[PDB]
Amino acid sequence: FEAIFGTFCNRLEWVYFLTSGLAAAAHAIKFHDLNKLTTGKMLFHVQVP
Amino acid sequence: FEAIFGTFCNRLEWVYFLTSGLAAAAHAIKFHDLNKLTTGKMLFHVQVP
Repeated sequence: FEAIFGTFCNRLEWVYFLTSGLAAAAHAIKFHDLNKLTTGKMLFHVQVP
Repeated sequence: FEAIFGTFCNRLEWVYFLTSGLAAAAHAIKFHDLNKLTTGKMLFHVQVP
């Protein structure tokens, strides 16, 4: 006879964005109406000494 | 729609003469401007050993 000694499968490992140290550079925010948004902007006012 | 989520202003830092290290070389006094005819004559007799 031929014998089969067990069958194995790949135990995949999971990666998350907020767990990576690269996330330190990001400030992550969820926004449900994002698909409706066209463009976003910020404005700065500077007076020099 | 279009979004604005920032307005910012520049926070100035103040500088003073008396709080600077350069002021140590000075002897700064505030006095009236009583029209002293170009008072460029300070005459000194300094004792010499």
